[PDB]
Amino acid sequence: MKLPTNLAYERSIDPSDVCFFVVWPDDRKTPLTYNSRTLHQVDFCHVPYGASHIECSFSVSFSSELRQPYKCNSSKVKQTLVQLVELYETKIGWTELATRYLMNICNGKWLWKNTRKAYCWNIVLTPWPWNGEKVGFEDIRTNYTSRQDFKNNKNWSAIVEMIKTAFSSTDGLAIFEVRATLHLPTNAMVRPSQVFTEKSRVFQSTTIDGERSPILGAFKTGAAIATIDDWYPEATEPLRVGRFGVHREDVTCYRHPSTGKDFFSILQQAEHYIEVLSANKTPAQETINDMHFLMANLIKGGMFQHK
Amino acid sequence: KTITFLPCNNESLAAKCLRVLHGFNYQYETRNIGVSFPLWCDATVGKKISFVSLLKQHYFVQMEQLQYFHIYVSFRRCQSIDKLTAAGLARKIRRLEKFDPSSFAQKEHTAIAHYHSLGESSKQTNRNFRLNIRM
Amino acid sequence: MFLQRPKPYSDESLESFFIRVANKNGYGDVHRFLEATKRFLQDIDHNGYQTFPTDITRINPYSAKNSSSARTASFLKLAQLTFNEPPELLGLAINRTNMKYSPSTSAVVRGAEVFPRSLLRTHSIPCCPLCLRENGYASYLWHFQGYEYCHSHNVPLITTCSCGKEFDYRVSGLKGICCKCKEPITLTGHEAACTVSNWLAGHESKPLPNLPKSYRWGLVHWWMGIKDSEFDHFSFVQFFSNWPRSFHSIIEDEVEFNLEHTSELRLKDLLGRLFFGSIRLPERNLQHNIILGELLCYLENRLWQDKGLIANLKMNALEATVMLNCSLDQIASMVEQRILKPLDVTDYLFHFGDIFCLWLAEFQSDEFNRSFYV
Amino acid sequence: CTVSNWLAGHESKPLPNLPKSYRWGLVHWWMGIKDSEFDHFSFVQFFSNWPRSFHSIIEDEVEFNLEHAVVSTSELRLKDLLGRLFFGSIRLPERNLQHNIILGELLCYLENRLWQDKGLIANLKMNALEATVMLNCSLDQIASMVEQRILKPLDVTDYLFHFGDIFCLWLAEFQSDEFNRSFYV
Ligand SMILES: [Zn+2]
Ligand SMILES: [Zn+2]
Repeated sequence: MKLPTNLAYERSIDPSDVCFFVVWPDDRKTPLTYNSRTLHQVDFCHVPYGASHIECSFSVSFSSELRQPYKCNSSKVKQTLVQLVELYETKIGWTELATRYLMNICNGKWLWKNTRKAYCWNIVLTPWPWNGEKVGFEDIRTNYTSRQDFKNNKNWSAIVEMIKTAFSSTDGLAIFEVRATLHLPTNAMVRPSQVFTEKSRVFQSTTIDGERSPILGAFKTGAAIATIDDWYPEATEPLRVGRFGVHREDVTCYRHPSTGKDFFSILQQAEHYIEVLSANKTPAQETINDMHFLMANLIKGGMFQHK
Repeated sequence: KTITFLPCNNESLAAKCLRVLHGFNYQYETRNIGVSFPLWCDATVGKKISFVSLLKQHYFVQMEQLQYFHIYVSFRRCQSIDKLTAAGLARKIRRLEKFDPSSFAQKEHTAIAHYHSLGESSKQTNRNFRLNIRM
Repeated sequence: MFLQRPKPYSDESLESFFIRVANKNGYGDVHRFLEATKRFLQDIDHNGYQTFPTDITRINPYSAKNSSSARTASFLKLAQLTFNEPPELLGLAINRTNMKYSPSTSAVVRGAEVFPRSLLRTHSIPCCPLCLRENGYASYLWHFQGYEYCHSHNVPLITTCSCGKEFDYRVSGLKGICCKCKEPITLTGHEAACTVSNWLAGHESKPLPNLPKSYRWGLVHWWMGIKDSEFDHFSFVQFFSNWPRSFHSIIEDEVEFNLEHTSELRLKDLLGRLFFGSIRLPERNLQHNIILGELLCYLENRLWQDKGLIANLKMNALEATVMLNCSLDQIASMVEQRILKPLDVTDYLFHFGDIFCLWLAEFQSDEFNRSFYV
Repeated sequence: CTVSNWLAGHESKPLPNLPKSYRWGLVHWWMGIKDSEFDHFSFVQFFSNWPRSFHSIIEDEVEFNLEHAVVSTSELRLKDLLGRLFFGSIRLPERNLQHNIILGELLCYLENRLWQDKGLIANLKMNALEATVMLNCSLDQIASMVEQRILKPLDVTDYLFHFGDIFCLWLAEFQSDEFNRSFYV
């Protein structure tokens, strides 16, 4: 199935910047600051002395805009890519992909390295089409390690079933409000994300109340909600969801196109997966892991053209 | 004399020679010597360390046996730089606590005009520090 | 974290070692200990903590894609820090190795015993529930084909219980309590596999020779290529039972099929299956690679017999490096100085009466040498 | 007479039980220790303290070249701290550590202290050259493991690797039935 010269989706998951606050005793908040050195300037960000802990704050929407293509000139390519989402949700369901995205929120995977050397950290979720009594995860390092520990929370059903209904409905919304509480040691190393300079360390910052403050990248944050990809051959580490899925530590592509399991080689078998899903025999684990990865690239968005 | 380093980490190699000079001023407890870095480039120290006012002492004999040795300005220690690094800004609060720490803050724009560092340690304890040396 | 070594054994599998720790020291199952272990490596800033498995199936260092170097690096820390007296864990792992077999079979290694990669079990590990109650730990022989019977009780190994369900110690603990029935498993006499698995264990059992653990396991790959089928324990005993005249009995019949099917005859055309499938299985120790030395002793007394038939069998430069245990650069070096006599590497200008005299002159060693089969 | 009994292939205490080849291997090694011709009475007294006279040597050799390091402690190389001991015991005549007891003991006093002292020994720089000497491989197998990155990183003579990276690669990817960790333990 040849790819058009105009194809594009939008992302269904939309994060925001991360704001760093400092909670003194007497329970008041002040945005965290950092330094700047010249003699090539390197910025250093560490907790002040009298602080008690640290808040973080952002917001994610499961917009569910992966239901139909954003722009697609060929109507045969459009009618196929609509039928996979209606067949994935009927034969497999959004329960496996809703749980893996939501664990990355509900533990601190979006807190990249600031988790390291902490005493305890907690997450509190404020879901929007919701009744009340905000969902709170307490003491994640000891209480929550395995997935089961999340499912023993009193409302883990009721929040996966938002993200499913947000992906199932043609206008589904599901806004979340995440807030963390890191109990560091005294004068702790905190690592924010940092700008790109043509070539020593300049942080990405914003302005919160007339003062500079380090902000985790909006793009930096969605790259940790999307660490789901562990469907590659001989998989050990889960990867960030992408086409021909890279690993930036050891600068190599797993799912290289010579493996046959990058995204574009699975899109060309999109008609092939419609006959497998429309039988009655439940398909193999090898051929639904190809479908979990195929849906995670429509949730990611992008442009899928050729020629 | 004027010592020539002929291989080279001169910065870290010149710094061991002062550790002998650190220890030799406790066996005899003098301070009658001077320190002079002639080739103080704006990048390195240079392969010339010189003592002005050694050559027969225990460290420099085995250094000289191998094929590599030959054996105004103000070179002063500047430990005001040591408090600019932000592990010392919180030591300095616990000093001055003896009150609101939250009304103290950072500097957020500092510009350090050509310091220079040579890393060393203690020998009573197991504790490291820096010999900050400028003109 | 701070733990206790159990009773250490010289035949415990690695998967049994992370159950005898995880039961004793207050964890719920094997999954809980692995999850706790991965976090520990994060705190002491090990590089490959992110590759450490939470599955006990992929705990062995061949299951890693790129992180096999960081899996034993993860294993080289736990034996020094998290215990009182250091346990033996690197002596239980199944590491990869580069020891290629004949013709191209790769190998894995567990300490000082090298196994064929093609003889690894991967579907469901058979076990003996009598060792799972009296010894209570898993013998490392259970991870391999060729080992069908338990050599310590003369009883077969179980793979499917009475309710139609299987059994494995990596998912059903070390007690022996299955899934569907949660009962004691109902058991399932021969001799032909019983004496092989006593020889496959590492004891002295006749008529199978006194080979080391690396070389007792190099023959079971070699015999399955002879019969070209599944492994018959009856004929593998009776093949060695009349050494050397049972081993020669194929040899004198190998030539008679290939003499009829005389100077353009080649060593690959006349003695190609016996020689090329027996060089490294696993290595070239002629004290303990008995297949080559007996065939060489057959062919030393056949060098210039039949008007020098075997002396007139042709070899290349590629397949001469397989014999002489060298590279192609030393072959082209002996053409310039002309020690070996006749560039095209696949040229047929070299004969077997010319190569074997060079190996007795310029290419011996301490193990690939004539000094054993004299 | 202790030596001539031992170099005959026969037993004399405390000198070990070895094959005929591996008793000649000690002789060319011990001449490089004195940096002279062979000394026979100091051969006898050296192995009355085996291995703790060889443990007496490696303590002298790492503690000297750290003092006489010309580069910083992160820019140190394996050939610059232990280029004499490690490169003088590899093949005597082979890598069989069951009989080459020199390297087989040397590995024990290298593996144990790896991550002591901030991982000093485990972070020594190495080439693609001397990576092939330790693994008993060729340069092509190094060049194959930089493409697919089993081995974390081409210039062969530029120091790209670390010693604890090459040491742990041998224990999981490059052992043999003779050159492995499970004879000297
Ligand atoms: Zn049993
Ligand atoms: Zn059962």
